[PDB]
Amino acid sequence: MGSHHHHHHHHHHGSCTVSVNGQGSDANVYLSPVTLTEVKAAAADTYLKPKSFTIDVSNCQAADGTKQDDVSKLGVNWTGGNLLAGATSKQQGYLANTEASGAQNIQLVLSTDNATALTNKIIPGDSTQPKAKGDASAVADGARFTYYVGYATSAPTTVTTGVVNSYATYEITYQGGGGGGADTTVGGGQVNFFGKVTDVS
Repeated sequence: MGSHHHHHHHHHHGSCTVSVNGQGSDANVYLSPVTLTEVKAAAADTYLKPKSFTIDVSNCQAADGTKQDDVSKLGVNWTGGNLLAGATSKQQGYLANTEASGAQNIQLVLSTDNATALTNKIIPGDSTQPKAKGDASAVADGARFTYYVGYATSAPTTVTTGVVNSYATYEITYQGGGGGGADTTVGGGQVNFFGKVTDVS
């Protein structure tokens, strides 16, 4: 209780390394598939077989090139991506297709747990977004963050087949819930997704 109202300085940060799933700070990654029936038989906006992902972040330093100790204050924030046009509250957090010949009502999602509980889905523009939470042991002097992907759609009764390819964009931030309160951009990175249906026509 008390302290930290005068005689303090909390951050000075300039840059970091980020690495997605065994790539660099820019990453392509193949998505988890569905069967011809599993896509139409999945329920509207429900959970299914995700894919599990990690961001390694290192060399976290000042504008002066000096590397630091802030390994509990750090966390990922999602800035944007190829998001769903005309989305409603249930459909918020959804990634649309770049394939013109691909699937229509089928999207990707961002979430914290995903495998039985996808309903904790994440939106880039929303202040309710949780930051991903770093493991200081999993990197030499920085920390490692965790996230997931799965499907969603409003209408399985209107679902199409093919491919669905997309992307999301991120930044690294300081102490506070996502971008909430005072902040500084510690780093950032870029991840591209590549999904499809099995045995396609």
